[PDB]
Amino acid sequence: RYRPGTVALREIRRYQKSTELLIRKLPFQRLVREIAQDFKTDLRFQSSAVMALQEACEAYLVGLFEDTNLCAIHAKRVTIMPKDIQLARRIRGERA
Amino acid sequence: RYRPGTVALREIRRYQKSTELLIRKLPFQRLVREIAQDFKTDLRFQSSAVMALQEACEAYLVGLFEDTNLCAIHAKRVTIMPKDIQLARRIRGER
Amino acid sequence: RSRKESYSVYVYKVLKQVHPDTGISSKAMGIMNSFVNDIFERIAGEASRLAHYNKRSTITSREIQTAVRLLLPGELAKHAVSEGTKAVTKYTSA
Amino acid sequence: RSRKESYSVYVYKVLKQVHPDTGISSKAMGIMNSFVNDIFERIAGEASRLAHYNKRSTITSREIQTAVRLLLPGELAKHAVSEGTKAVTKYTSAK
Amino acid sequence: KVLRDNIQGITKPAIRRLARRGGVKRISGLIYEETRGVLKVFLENVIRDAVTYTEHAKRKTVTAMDVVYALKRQGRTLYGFGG
Amino acid sequence: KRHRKVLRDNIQGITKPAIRRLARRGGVKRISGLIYEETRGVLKVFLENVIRDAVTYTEHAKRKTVTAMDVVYALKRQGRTLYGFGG
Amino acid sequence: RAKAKTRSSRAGLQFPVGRVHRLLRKGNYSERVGAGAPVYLAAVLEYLTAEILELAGNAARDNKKTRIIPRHLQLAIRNDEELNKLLGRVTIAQGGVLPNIQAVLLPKK
Amino acid sequence: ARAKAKTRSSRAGLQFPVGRVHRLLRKGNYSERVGAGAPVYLAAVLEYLTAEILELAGNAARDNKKTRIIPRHLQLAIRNDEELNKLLGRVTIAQGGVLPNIQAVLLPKK
Amino acid sequence: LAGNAARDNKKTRIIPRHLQLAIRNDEELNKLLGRVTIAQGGVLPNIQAVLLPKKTESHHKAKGK
DNA sequence: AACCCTAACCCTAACCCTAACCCTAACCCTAACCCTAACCCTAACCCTAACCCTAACCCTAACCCTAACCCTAACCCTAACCCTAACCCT
DNA sequence: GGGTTAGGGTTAGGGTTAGGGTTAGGGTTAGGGTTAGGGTTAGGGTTAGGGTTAGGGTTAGGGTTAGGGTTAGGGTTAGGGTTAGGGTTA
Repeated sequence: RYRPGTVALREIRRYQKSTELLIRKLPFQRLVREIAQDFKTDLRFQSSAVMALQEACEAYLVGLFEDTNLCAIHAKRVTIMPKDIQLARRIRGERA
Repeated sequence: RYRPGTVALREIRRYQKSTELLIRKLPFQRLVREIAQDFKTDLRFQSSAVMALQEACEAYLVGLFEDTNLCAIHAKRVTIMPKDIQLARRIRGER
Repeated sequence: RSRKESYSVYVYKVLKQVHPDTGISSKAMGIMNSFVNDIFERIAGEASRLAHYNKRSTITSREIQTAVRLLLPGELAKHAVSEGTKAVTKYTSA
Repeated sequence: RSRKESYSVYVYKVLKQVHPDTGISSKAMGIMNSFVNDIFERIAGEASRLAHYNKRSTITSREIQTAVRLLLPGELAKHAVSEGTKAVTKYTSAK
Repeated sequence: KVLRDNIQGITKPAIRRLARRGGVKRISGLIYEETRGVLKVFLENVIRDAVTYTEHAKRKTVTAMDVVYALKRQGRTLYGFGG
Repeated sequence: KRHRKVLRDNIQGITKPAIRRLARRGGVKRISGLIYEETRGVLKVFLENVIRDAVTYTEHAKRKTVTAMDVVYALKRQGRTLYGFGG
Repeated sequence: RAKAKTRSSRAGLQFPVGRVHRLLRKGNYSERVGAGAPVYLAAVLEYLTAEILELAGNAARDNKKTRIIPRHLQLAIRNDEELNKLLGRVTIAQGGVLPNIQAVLLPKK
Repeated sequence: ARAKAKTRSSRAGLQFPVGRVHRLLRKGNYSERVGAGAPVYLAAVLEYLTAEILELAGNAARDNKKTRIIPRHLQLAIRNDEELNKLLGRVTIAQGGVLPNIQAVLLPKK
Repeated sequence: LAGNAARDNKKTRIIPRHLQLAIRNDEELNKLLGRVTIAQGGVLPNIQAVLLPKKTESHHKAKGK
């Protein structure tokens, strides 16, 4: 192998020029079912509901990653740090 | 002379332990009147209205300065930069 | 007039019940008055939408009880729900 | 079978009027249907509060015209206001 | 799938291409846990809101309309599914 | 006649003893070179997209004085409610 | 009970003035609504509906998809400075926003 | 003809009013039909919230040797509780100031 | 670790009080020297909660005498 | 709002440290190329248990009920925290 | 420099009835959710591939912490000489 600088941009453009799902459906459904079981048992789920949940989670993750990258690239660092996510959540007002 | 590092904290504590106004009233009233004149002429202002406007502006400025300082202190810098305000406004979604 | 006033007597009675020899100030009364009217249009406003979403138009005790868990957080929501249930029980008893 | 209200015929007519040989897709119809109902409860919801704040209960043409400048930005607000004024003028001219 | 076997549903190479859509080039190590915890907290909040809504409607099936209404109440007017 | 000071406050007054005093309340210790200039500009929009709402509200009731009852409804639309001076 | 001059076209808008006002009362707002309120309801609200429809097909020309699809609908809003700044509580499903890899994101510049 | 017509404490057991809540909720264009035992729940919730807020304000004011609740004490008590901070997070109380919080990096350490 | 605590009290000398305050401050230094008692050191300045029993201080009397 | 006084607090300007910014040194943290070896769902193939309509009758829905009580800042006032002389260490 | 004894000064605290909107049950009776024959939608098993996902190794392979140019941002200045506060009316 060898470190690059062009395959990353190519993959970014390919994934931005396409509108395909990245996360699976059955694991997410099992996860939300386990979460719902913690509050009340005997609960079911549909298809459009879990689809909207996956879409909202994907949008939130994309926004959070974009904010983290924009916060990290402004400190003369091409990579992000685990504290940058908490910083962005504290600025946006998600945890405090 | 005092060594730099104690007068700043003393002034910060003194201004935080007090609830007095810092911005004047007549200049702010003239400013908001000039701003209102740009949309429609023959407009007046009251006292409680400009007081609430000054309070909201002070709260917004305090929050913006606190966010700017919290963004600047996390990059190994004790001072803030003019781009940090735009960064905080872009993160908060003010445009 | 058409009865458009202020919450002062009830606020003072509540303050005297929870803290003797105490009282309210000048701007504190207006702050509490603006705080009461703010949550008054938030809890009652969600009940109308919740009743309209189910093709209904009756806002009873359950419509306000369920709206507590949506606006209030966790421990405060359960405490308010318990207080409301005790109040409706004392009302239905006599 | 109780049918569901949906904006499809008017949307297709508007699309054909602004762009010939065009049409809507599958999810695009539901997206536009959810977009219409979203702004329907936002513009009409502010008019009720604006009428209640002035001790009134009549939502006429001015209550909707003024709500345009509050929700819509600048150029779109003036264009929507002009369109609404021309529509109400054509309505009052002939019934 | 009820223990810790589903909470660790986010891998490491799959989340690399997920952040690449926004504009992230390089991540880190503790991100795989911090993002998982944040996603878990947000999902707990949304699931609690949907449960409260379906309890108001006296229903046991979390539909897409209730999820859309809860997301709009939180501050995210999602389009597409529902009405 | 009329006074020659028809500038009507060209966004001034709030200078060193004001911006520094406002930043000292939050937690700012030192101030760099620029910092200002744009500090008086970020507050211009806060009065441009708020006072216009009060003017538009007063124009609906055929009035001409922006009282304290209308300044709270304009700030509530943005998401910054104030208690006390409003009522 | 005479002629077929429906209230849906009694004003002059593609949205049904007679039916969009049948929903205007379905919101529990104020009571007595003027005659110009339904006309102002189907004129300024149909504008935002029409401005997004005609621009998604234009974004499909760059994607060689011609017809408006859900993916182009989100990009249709961010096509001008009047529609992007208009909507705040609007998030279309798919999307695929403009890859804003400007000259700054490019090597230096 | 009637009898003693005794009551509880006031009319249900709460000090908050009940005849004005039902009036403001019916005339507020919220719903065309309002329940009978519905404003009691909202009245009790508002009374409990006001009691908790006033107790917190009194506890915050008693530390400064002042038995009078001022807006500064209210701002100090609201911005201290975790349950009350998430509810009134977007509320800016006038004449209240902020909280004495200084970063550790700004302090002259080692 | 002792010199930094000595400089806080405006003292450029390492007195036993400074060493006692420095050892009883760090976690690892206290875990390593938990049984060692420094002579002429002293206890770390720390008070204790739950000391006032009246807290609320309600009006047991009346406003009218 | 724009209309003479007030008259003592409030806003520019100067020298000397700390602090911001660039250049190296070298460990140590981070992406893919064809080998890795079971492995992994989702696409197809069924086969499960009370939720949706369903709605004819059944026992509550606030409606106008019109007689009580509450009630609220002024009452003319009093209950806390005052503000200058007096005053705990800096 | 801040807490405190003297002293009023707005500013809190308790009925007093004055009485006028405001909510409350049987005389109704109601049409929607259950509870009711068909018609629906989610959940538990079944099977075989092929594209997706755990793992070393390797690469000398590319971001990254102590010294040390300066230039740039603080505390006093101490008058003083312009503006910001508060009481007057018409």
